[PDB]
Amino acid sequence: TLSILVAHDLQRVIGFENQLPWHLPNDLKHVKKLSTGHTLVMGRKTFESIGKPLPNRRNVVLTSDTSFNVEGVDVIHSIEDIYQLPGHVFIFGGQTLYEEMIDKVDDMYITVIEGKFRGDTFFPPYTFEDWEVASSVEGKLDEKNTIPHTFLHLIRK
Ligand SMILES: NC(=O)c1ccc[n+]([C@@H]2O[C@H](COP(=O)([O-])OP(=O)(O)OC[C@H]3O[C@@H](n4cnc5c(N)ncnc54)[C@H](OP(=O)(O)O)[C@@H]3O)[C@@H](O)[C@H]2O)c1
Repeated sequence: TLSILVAHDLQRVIGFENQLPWHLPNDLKHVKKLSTGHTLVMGRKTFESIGKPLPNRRNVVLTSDTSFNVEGVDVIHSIEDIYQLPGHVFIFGGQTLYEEMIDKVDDMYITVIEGKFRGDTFFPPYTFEDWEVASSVEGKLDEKNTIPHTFLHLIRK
């Protein structure tokens, strides 16, 4: 299975200055829950913002840099390499990867951040006439999770 994994705001912002525009612990837990034991594919900029591989899952970074060799990280140099990765593969950003993969994935795990943030990177436009809502679940708000958010699982119609 090939899945997009992303959080975007009401205007599809996903990033600002190579970081998430929001602080939302519960979404990071959501990402951790979904991707643990599986594979995360990320563009080079996204990986460098994280800085180290996320524990307990396969970390795959897409880059043109043939000198890239990071302990705990598997490198790939083309989109086509993604299709060789066994198991459940999550496309985990950034903008370039989402743009390259949105027409190819089976489904998408999208956290809609119900706010308007300043962004410099965006998730590409999509329509629900192409995607069925398999589930839609409101995130719980608390002390440390203060922005309304909704967990969507969308499956290509
Ligand atoms: N909101 C979310 O759920 C979420 C999740 C992850 C990331 N993000 C955000 O996304 C933003 C980064 O997005 P971005 O588009 O600027 O960068 P990116 O997608 O993370 O990285 C772009 C780089 O990926 C490599 N790449 C992409 N496609 C390639 C291809 N077909 N062949 C070879 N290399 C390829 C290239 O690396 P080289 O230049 O080294 O060749 C390219 O410069 C950050 O702000 C981050 O916070 C948001």
